[PDB]
Amino acid sequence: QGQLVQSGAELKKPGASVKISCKTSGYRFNFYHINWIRQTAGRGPEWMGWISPYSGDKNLAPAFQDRVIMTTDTEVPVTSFTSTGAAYMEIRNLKFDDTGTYFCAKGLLRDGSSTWLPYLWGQGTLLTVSSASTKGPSVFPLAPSSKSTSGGTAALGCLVKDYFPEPVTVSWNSGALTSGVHTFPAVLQSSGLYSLSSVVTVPSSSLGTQTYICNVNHKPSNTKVDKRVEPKSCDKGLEVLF
Amino acid sequence: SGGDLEITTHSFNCRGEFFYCNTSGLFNTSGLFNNNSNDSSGNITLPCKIKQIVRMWQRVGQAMYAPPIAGNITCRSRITGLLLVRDGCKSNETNGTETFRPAGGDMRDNWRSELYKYKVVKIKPLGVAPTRCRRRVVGRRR
Amino acid sequence: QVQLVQSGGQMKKPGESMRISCRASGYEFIDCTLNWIRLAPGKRPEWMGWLKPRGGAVNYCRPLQGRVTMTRDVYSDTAFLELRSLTVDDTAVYFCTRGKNCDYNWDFEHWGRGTPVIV
Amino acid sequence: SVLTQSASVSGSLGQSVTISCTGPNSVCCSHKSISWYQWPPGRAPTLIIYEDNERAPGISPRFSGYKSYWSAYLTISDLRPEDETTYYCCSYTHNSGCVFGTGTKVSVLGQSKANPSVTLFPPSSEELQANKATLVCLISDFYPGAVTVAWKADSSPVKAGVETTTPSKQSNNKYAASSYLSLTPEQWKSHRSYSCQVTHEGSTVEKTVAPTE
Amino acid sequence: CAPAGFAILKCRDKKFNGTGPCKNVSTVQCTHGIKPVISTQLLLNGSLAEGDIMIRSENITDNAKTIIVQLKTAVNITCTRPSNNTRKSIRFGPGQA
Amino acid sequence: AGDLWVTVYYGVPVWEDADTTLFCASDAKAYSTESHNVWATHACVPTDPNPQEIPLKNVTENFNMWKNNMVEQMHEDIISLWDESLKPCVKLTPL
Amino acid sequence: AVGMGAVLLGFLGAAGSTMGAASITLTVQVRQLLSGIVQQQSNLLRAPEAQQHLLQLTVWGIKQLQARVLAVERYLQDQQLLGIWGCSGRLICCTNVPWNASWSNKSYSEIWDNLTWVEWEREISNYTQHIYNLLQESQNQQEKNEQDLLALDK
Amino acid sequence: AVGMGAVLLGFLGAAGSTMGAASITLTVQVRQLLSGIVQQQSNLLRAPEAQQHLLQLTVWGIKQLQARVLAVERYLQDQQLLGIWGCSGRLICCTNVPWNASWSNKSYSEIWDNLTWVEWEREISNYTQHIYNLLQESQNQQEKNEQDLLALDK
Amino acid sequence: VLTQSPGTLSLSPGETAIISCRTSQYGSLAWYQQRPGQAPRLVIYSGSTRAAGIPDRFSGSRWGPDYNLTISNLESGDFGVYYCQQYEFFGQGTKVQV
Ligand SMILES: *[C@@H]1O[C@H](CO)[C@@H](O[C@@H]2O[C@H](CO)[C@@H](O[C@@H]3O[C@H](CO[C@H]4O[C@H](CO[C@H]5O[C@H](CO)[C@@H](O)[C@H](O)[C@@H]5O[C@H]5O[C@H](CO)[C@@H](O)[C@H](O)[C@@H]5O)[C@@H](O)[C@H](O[C@H]5O[C@H](CO)[C@@H](O)[C@H](O)[C@@H]5O[C@H]5O[C@H](CO)[C@@H](O)[C@H](O)[C@@H]5O)[C@@H]4O)[C@@H](O)[C@H](O[C@H]4O[C@H](CO)[C@@H](O)[C@H](O)[C@@H]4O[C@H]4O[C@H](CO)[C@@H](O)[C@H](O)[C@@H]4O[C@H]4O[C@H](CO)[C@@H](O)[C@H](O)[C@@H]4O)[C@@H]3O)[C@H](O)[C@H]2NC(C)=O)[C@H](O)[C@H]1NC(C)=O
Ligand SMILES: *[C@@H]1O[C@H](CO)[C@@H](O[C@@H]2O[C@H](CO)[C@@H](O[C@@H]3O[C@H](CO[C@H]4O[C@H](CO[C@H]5O[C@H](CO)[C@@H](O)[C@H](O)[C@@H]5O[C@H]5O[C@H](CO)[C@@H](O)[C@H](O)[C@@H]5O)[C@@H](O)[C@H](O[C@H]5O[C@H](CO)[C@@H](O)[C@H](O)[C@@H]5O[C@H]5O[C@H](CO)[C@@H](O)[C@H](O)[C@@H]5O)[C@@H]4O)[C@@H](O)[C@H](O[C@H]4O[C@H](CO)[C@@H](O)[C@H](O)[C@@H]4O[C@H]4O[C@H](CO)[C@@H](O)[C@H](O)[C@@H]4O)[C@@H]3O)[C@H](O)[C@H]2NC(C)=O)[C@H](O)[C@H]1NC(C)=O
Ligand SMILES: *[C@@H]1O[C@H](CO)[C@@H](O[C@@H]2O[C@H](CO)[C@@H](O[C@@H]3O[C@H](CO[C@H]4O[C@H](CO)[C@@H](O)[C@H](O[C@H]5O[C@H](CO)[C@@H](O)[C@H](O)[C@@H]5O[C@H]5O[C@H](CO)[C@@H](O)[C@H](O)[C@@H]5O)[C@@H]4O)[C@@H](O)[C@H](O[C@H]4O[C@H](CO)[C@@H](O)[C@H](O)[C@@H]4O[C@H]4O[C@H](CO)[C@@H](O)[C@H](O)[C@@H]4O[C@H]4O[C@H](CO)[C@@H](O)[C@H](O)[C@@H]4O)[C@@H]3O)[C@H](O)[C@H]2NC(C)=O)[C@H](O)[C@H]1NC(C)=O
Ligand SMILES: *[C@@H]1O[C@H](CO)[C@@H](O[C@@H]2O[C@H](CO)[C@@H](O[C@@H]3O[C@H](CO[C@H]4O[C@H](CO[C@H]5O[C@H](CO)[C@@H](O)[C@H](O)[C@@H]5O[C@H]5O[C@H](CO)[C@@H](O)[C@H](O)[C@@H]5O)[C@@H](O)[C@H](O[C@H]5O[C@H](CO)[C@@H](O)[C@H](O)[C@@H]5O)[C@@H]4O)[C@@H](O)[C@H](O[C@H]4O[C@H](CO)[C@@H](O)[C@H](O)[C@@H]4O[C@H]4O[C@H](CO)[C@@H](O)[C@H](O)[C@@H]4O)[C@@H]3O)[C@H](O)[C@H]2NC(C)=O)[C@H](O)[C@H]1NC(C)=O
Ligand SMILES: *[C@@H]1O[C@H](CO)[C@@H](O[C@@H]2O[C@H](CO)[C@@H](O[C@@H]3O[C@H](CO[C@H]4O[C@H](CO[C@H]5O[C@H](CO)[C@@H](O)[C@H](O)[C@@H]5O)[C@@H](O)[C@H](O[C@H]5O[C@H](CO)[C@@H](O)[C@H](O)[C@@H]5O)[C@@H]4O)[C@@H](O)[C@H](O[C@H]4O[C@H](CO)[C@@H](O)[C@H](O)[C@@H]4O[C@H]4O[C@H](CO)[C@@H](O)[C@H](O)[C@@H]4O)[C@@H]3O)[C@H](O)[C@H]2NC(C)=O)[C@H](O)[C@H]1NC(C)=O
Ligand SMILES: *[C@@H]1O[C@H](CO)[C@@H](O[C@@H]2O[C@H](CO)[C@@H](O[C@@H]3O[C@H](CO)[C@@H](O)[C@H](O)[C@@H]3O)[C@H](O)[C@H]2NC(C)=O)[C@H](O)[C@H]1NC(C)=O
Ligand SMILES: *[C@@H]1O[C@H](CO)[C@@H](O[C@@H]2O[C@H](CO)[C@@H](O)[C@H](O)[C@H]2NC(C)=O)[C@H](O)[C@H]1NC(C)=O
Ligand SMILES: *[C@@H]1O[C@H](CO)[C@@H](O)[C@H](O)[C@H]1NC(C)=O
Repeated sequence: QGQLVQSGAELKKPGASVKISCKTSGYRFNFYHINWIRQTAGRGPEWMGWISPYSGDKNLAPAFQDRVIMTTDTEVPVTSFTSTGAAYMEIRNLKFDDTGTYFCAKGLLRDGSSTWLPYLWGQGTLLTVSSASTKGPSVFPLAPSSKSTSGGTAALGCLVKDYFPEPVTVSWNSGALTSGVHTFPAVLQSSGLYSLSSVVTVPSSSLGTQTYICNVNHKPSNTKVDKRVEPKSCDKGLEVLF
Repeated sequence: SGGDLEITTHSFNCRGEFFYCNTSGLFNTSGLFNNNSNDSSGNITLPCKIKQIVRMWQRVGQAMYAPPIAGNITCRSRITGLLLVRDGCKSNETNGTETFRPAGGDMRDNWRSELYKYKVVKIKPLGVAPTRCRRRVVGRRR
Repeated sequence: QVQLVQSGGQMKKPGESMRISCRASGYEFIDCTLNWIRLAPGKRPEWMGWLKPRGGAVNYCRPLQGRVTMTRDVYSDTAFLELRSLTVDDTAVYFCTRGKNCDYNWDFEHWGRGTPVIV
Repeated sequence: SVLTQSASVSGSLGQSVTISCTGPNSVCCSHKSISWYQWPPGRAPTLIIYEDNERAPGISPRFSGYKSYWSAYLTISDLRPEDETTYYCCSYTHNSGCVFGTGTKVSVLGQSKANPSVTLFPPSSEELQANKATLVCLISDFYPGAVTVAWKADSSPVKAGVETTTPSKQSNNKYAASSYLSLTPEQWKSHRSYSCQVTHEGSTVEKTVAPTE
Repeated sequence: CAPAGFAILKCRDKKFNGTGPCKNVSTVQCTHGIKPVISTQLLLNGSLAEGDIMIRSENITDNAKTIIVQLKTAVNITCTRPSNNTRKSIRFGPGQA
Repeated sequence: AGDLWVTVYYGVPVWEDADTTLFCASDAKAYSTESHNVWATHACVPTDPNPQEIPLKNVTENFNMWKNNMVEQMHEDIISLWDESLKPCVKLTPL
Repeated sequence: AVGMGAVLLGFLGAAGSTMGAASITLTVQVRQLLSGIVQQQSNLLRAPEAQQHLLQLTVWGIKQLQARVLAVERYLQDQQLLGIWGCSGRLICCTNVPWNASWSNKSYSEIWDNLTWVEWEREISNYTQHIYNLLQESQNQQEKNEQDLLALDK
Repeated sequence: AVGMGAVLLGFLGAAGSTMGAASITLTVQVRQLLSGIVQQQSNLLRAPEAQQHLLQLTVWGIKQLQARVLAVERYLQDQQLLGIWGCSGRLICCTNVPWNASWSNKSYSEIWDNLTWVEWEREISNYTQHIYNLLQESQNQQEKNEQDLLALDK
Repeated sequence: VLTQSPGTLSLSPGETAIISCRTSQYGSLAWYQQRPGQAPRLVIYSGSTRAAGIPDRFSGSRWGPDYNLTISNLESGDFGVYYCQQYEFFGQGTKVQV
């Protein structure tokens, strides 16, 4: 039932400060430690610290003891055994190689040799410390394409191009359609920009009737895009059924 | 807006005599604060009516006659709260407003006013839970 | 079951007054709150004010503030309402109404039989 | 990490496979408690084991643990398609942060095969209105993920402007990738046949789309 | 006071609403000293609010339910019957007066 | 031939909401026995000089002042004490 | 974690604490069942004969008696129960009844190091009286076995 | 012969049954001593505070209190007795007191496989309180022997 | 405060009728039918809760600002004008007739 939700992505100048959030829900906040772990560029995982919402007792790894600042809010009781809460982490003087996925994680037990142990991890919060500016997603629509035309199936989607930094969160039909959706990854080009593609596999029958719209967003560059996918294809690949 | 005297007035007793003070003065309004160079501000006196034959709790309980205390009397209480009730109907949406009036019908609100921070529970001392302890000649190998 | 028997509907003229009673039974007259909801041609059922028969505590609807006067004889268990400065528009059938329970006034399961006043 | 676990281990579906964890007397092992996480890259990890012997809630008895005086271990049996992720160990005490292992990626041998479902798209009018037109090809639902790319405009090996992505695992337990081709609408009109061909265990399927052929 | 095996729970939240969770609770066997004051409109000689003045109601929207205000700082009210009224005993037997 | 068994604990720290009879305890500072009080009667047990209030650490408890038998208890006590107090007193019906 | 002398004063003091930690405070909850919450700084004279008039029939008089008798009324039920489970005079009593995963499938630490009693009793809320019935059914199947033994035993 | 769950419901169910068979039903008779006969299909809320008026001084009000207190009054006597026999918390308690043929000279089976308890208690009707006195006299001669032992034991 | 949609709508005994009601602020929403000569009888009060003697035909539903009222198997004894109540605020009203 428990649930830890972290803040959105941020792009920071090297040498700058930043504060990451972690809003908890579904369980008693002060009953469990909140940890902080990051996935470094070439150093894999990396536990940074933990903190008690109850006692305020901290434990920071020697590496960050004078770099990051663990803090917490007071719990708001929801039920007899559930409460909302918020936890933070301010890693100042951001050096490079700090770019990675930052995690908060609640403890395991309440009494024992493994109380603080990271059990319920959050979403992650991708940090990108860099000089490079921010750039939005140039959203275009992808025309219909029948893969297995003998049966009649097909696929449509949206192409995200020329943007930085990651990530991009795509959705279909105002955040309702889930069946057949598939968001591919992306690569660092020569320039430095990123670019993904999101496909929702649906046939060429319900083209002129049902609506399909890609709901693309980019928190670092702060953009929210809605695009109508055109039901048309002047090519010999799909034009067989009609 | 109406009711028994005790409800349309401020009621209480000092040294035993039961009072019914006109709270009209306390509710004229005077909401906009200018202070008027700190003038026109001393006491605010309410006319009080006094009665001896008195019946509380309505029907339950008999009527009581309060014998007079000889000589003049005066008591000081501290006002620690109020009991209000809102006039409610459709009115001017913008920029209209709601008006409030005093109520004293049910004494239970006096009791709720003090007890709000309390609740009573029953303790349930019996408890049952799994354990690697069996009975008779065993408590896990010994 | 409870029931609220009512008065006969009198015939009146504008610029006058009216008084219509309502006797209750089957429940402790004091413990529960009674309302007065009249119904005119075509308009939404108009609530005029509730009456708590403990100490005659009342709460009148804004347009009726001045004309309406809800009282009660706690001894004869009768609910009274006076309405002065009459109009042909305030003409309606009148219904004394108490809720489902004493914990909530607004679920009017119990209505009295309509009293028809003519102006 | 200082606490070194194995690089990569191979297991056979249905049977078991072990992962070791070891370091100096400090990071391991006596007077040090050991935990284990499956950490699917790109997703939040999952605690499998915490007190070496002990398993997290809802965890299968498949996963079992053992710590000797010098090494920690992790048996995982009745192998499944979902166990092809990378796992981590950690050494900790009752009052001290985790010292994560170096990581161990796991391969589940003797599983079925799937063919890359290609879906090539043309550059939309919006792209052609820039003017900057790029081709969009995407393979999916294939394993093993060890695949390679070979674009062909008029049956020629293309160099500049061709960017490919590393194959990622899916909710279908299979691997998937994607590759693009950035050019201009002037080049797009036209250079014979723009083909998108990709290989996997010999099977090199092709799904082509061109403006003339 | 509650019987044995029972207990009263006291909400120590300084900005309590009346309903719902209490973060700061304490068990007691007996309620603190409560004077039974019978008054109307004005609540006399009672307990003030710790945080700030408080409004409480089962639901404010239901106009038929009393608003209960709790001041933070008390307001002295001094009432009086100023006349020197002499009293007489009037007997009617046997010694009933 | 098992692993886990039912084990019984007495003195377990659990409670449930409950309605019960509540008795009264008075501060006992009323020296004058002659001038006795209608509410703080002789039946009120003497107060504790030290009121022990135990902080329930880690406890969140739900309240609802609007459904609390204490006030109905308190209310019916009040009107019963008032009635009992004039029960012995003289009737004034000849007036 | 507090001292042995404080444990005595801390009624319901391990209420929000973990189930394993609550065991030091079993006696203090028990003592309350009859005597209410303990008094420290002051310990007045609680002897008999404090009703010197007809005050035993008044509001408080009756109320007190009701509260006094109810208090023991309830105490005995809890005892009699423990008794017919064969756990008389035990604050922690092992039984013959095996635990059922359907009741709960949490490990030791998943309970004792993770739950509060009221929290756990709420989980076992449904299966409780049925257990109470097994506890008692066990005790009987024991008493049966004893008479069985007394028969073969000449 | 019925099931373990029925045994719980069958108060005085082995009344006409043989003495040996009655032992499975000892707990169910005990539970009745305070709570009366058990209820199965329905189990209502038996909590406190059901007297909302001056009804505690009425016919039934007084009667109930009398019945409530008498019920525990008696329960304790039976317990205190078992206690000073050294049989506290035992539904079947062995003693040091040897049986007397004058009391009864029936074999095991002549009793346990042939008599009902009320039948047998009627035979032992005369010699009962005297036994109750030996049971208690034994317990004392035990306590004496312990103090004896504490003296030699330094 | 209460926009009782629709305006007015009468139909046959066979077709199942549906009446909705918009909401400004939270509050218990009830309904009443004004039959010939009779008083507005309570039919559905909390939302999904039926009154004394109300058959399964009547059924209330929906979450959020809107709230519905549904009855099948209509009769001449089910004629009259309905109303939508919230606190002291009523709705316009909708009717089924000949
Ligand atoms: C809220 O709250 C508030 C507060 O809390 C409140 O208020 C309050 O109230 C209360 C009550 O009411 C009060 O108290 C009261 O008071 C009163 C007065 O005082 C004063 O005086 C006294 C004396 O007396 C005398 O005088 C007077 C005048 O002055 C008069 O009035 C009277 O009556 C008397 O007379 C007498 O004498 C004369 C001569 O002179 C003759 O002529 C005649 O005949 C007679 O004989 C005195 O004593 C006092 O003193 C006090 O004070 C001072 C200061 O000021 C001090 O120096 C002193 O010492 C004293 O003090 C003490 O205490 C305190 C505490 O309290 C402390 O603090 C100190 O330190 C000390 O210790 C003055 O000066 C009086 O009177 C009263 O008494 C009464 O009551 C009580 C109860 O309450 C009791 O206890 C007593 O015993 C008495 O009793 C009586 O009465 C009652 C009724 O009232 C009854 O029931 C009884 O039984 C008896 O009876 C008898 O007698 C009567 C007469 O008295 C008659 O009528 C009958 O019939 C019989 O015979 C009290 O104390 C207060 O004050 C107040 N406060 C304020 C601030 O205000 C309120 O209420 C509330 N509210 C609500 C709503 O709740
Ligand atoms: C809105 O409504 C409000 C409520 O409705 C209104 O509130 C009212 O406001 C009034 C003022 O505005 C208040 O009036 C004040 O009263 C006090 C009362 O003190 C006297 O009584 C005490 C006990 O009663 C005795 O006296 C009375 C009267 O004589 C007798 O009837 C009694 O029987 C009893 O008799 C005994 O004493 C006499 C001798 O006095 C003997 O002969 C008898 O045998 C008895 O033994 C009493 O203790 C006082 O005695 C002290 O003062 C005497 C002088 O007055 C002195 O001789 C004594 O020795 C004694 O002093 C010593 O003892 C005290 C003990 O505490 C020591 O503190 C002190 O230091 C000495 O050691 C007194 O007899 C009255 O004192 C007040 O007077 C002050 O305020 C006025 C305001 O106008 C000033 O002008 C005065 O100067 C005075 O200021 C004093 O304090 C200054 C320092 O701050 C100091 O510098 C001054 O020199 C001076 O000492 C008030 O008059 C009223 O109480 C109040 N009511 C309520 C319910 O709140 C409000 O007004 C209204 N407003 C509006 C705008 O509408
Ligand atoms: C006495 O007086 C009191 C008042 O003093 C009365 O109290 C209230 O009574 C009402 C009932 O009478 C109680 O019930 C609430 O009903 C709400 C109605 O919601 C409907 O209408 C809204 C209109 O906006 C609509 O959004 C809802 O549907 C949405 O969700 C579904 C599922 O996702 C989706 O299918 C819909 O299309 C809607 O979602 C779309 O639209 C949204 C528009 O904002 C978008 O945000 C969304 O992304 C999507 O595009 C629904 O149809 C209901 O909303 C209330 O839920 C509250 O409270 C619950 C507890 O009661 C709690 O469990 C919920 O999570 C929610 O809490 C939200 O707010 C708090 C504020 O801090 C957050 O912490 C929560 O996490 C949550 O916010 C998050 O989630 C939101 C939705 O995802 C999101 O917008 C937001 O940004 C956060 O991310 C209730 O169920 C009500 O609880 C009572 N109290 C109060 C305070 O209102 C009382 O009745 C009266 N007594 C009597 C007898 O009458
Ligand atoms: C409703 O109406 C009511 C009636 O009108 C009204 O009641 C009255 O309210 C006032 C408050 O406004 C009551 O209190 C008065 O307050 C004055 C100010 O108090 C300040 O001083 C206190 C004492 O300071 C000691 O320590 C200092 C340290 O250096 C010394 O400098 C002082 O000299 C003093 O010395 C101490 O040590 C000496 C050693 O040698 C020793 O002799 C001496 O006696 C004393 O012990 C402070 O404690 C106080 O500060 C506290 O609070 C603040 C925060 O608020 C903290 O920061 C502090 O740390 C501290 O905790 C104040 O600064 C007092 O001057 C006034 O004096 C009366 O009482 C003293 C004894 O305390 C008497 O000696 C003196 O004679 C005064 O008369 C009293 O006695 C007579 C005779 O019995 C009696 O008739 C008279 O009525 C009065 O009781 C007094 O304390 C006042 O008492 C109330 N009166 C009544 C009748 O109730 C009420 O407010 C109204 N309410 C509303 C809402 O409207
Ligand atoms: C209400 O709810 C809350 C929240 O659920 C409950 O609080 C929970 O309480 C439990 C039990 O008390 C805690 O578990 C314990 O966690 C500690 C963690 O250690 C921290 O504190 C160390 C010092 O602790 C003392 O000081 C603090 C104040 O700071 C006091 O509050 C304590 O009570 C103690 O007096 C500290 O040394 C550690 O810091 C390390 O790092 C820093 C930074 O570098 C350095 O400064 C330090 O020097 C140190 O290096 C750390 O911050 C554990 O120590 C406990 O483990 C012992 O006990 C276990 C069994 O309970 C056992 O499994 C362990 O192995 C260990 O065993 C002990 O005994 C062994 C016997 O052989 C010894 O060999 C062994 O060395 C050890 O001495 C325990 O796990 C929860 O953390 C806590 N929850 C939260 C969120 O904080 C509360 O109980 C509830 N109830 C009430 C009534 O409040
Ligand atoms: C400490 O105790 C809490 C209970 O108060 C444990 O939380 C519970 O954990 C289970 C999973 O372990 C949650 O879901 C379960 O899911 C299965 C199906 O997957 C279902 O069959 C179960 O009935 C149960 O729903 C459960 O919701 C959750 N309870 C709460 C209130 O969050 C917690 O895991 C314990 N801590 C440890 C370390 O074990
Ligand atoms: C108690 O049993 C429930 C099932 O009755 C456990 O639920 C587990 O849920 C996960 C969900 O991914 C499954 O993978 C497991 O197979 C389930 N376990 C079992 C035994 O069925 C639950 O985790 C168990 N523990 C607790 C604390 O509830
Ligand atoms: C309020 O009423 C009081 C009555 O005492 C009066 O003195 C005051 O002037 C009034 N103020 C207003 C604004 O009516």
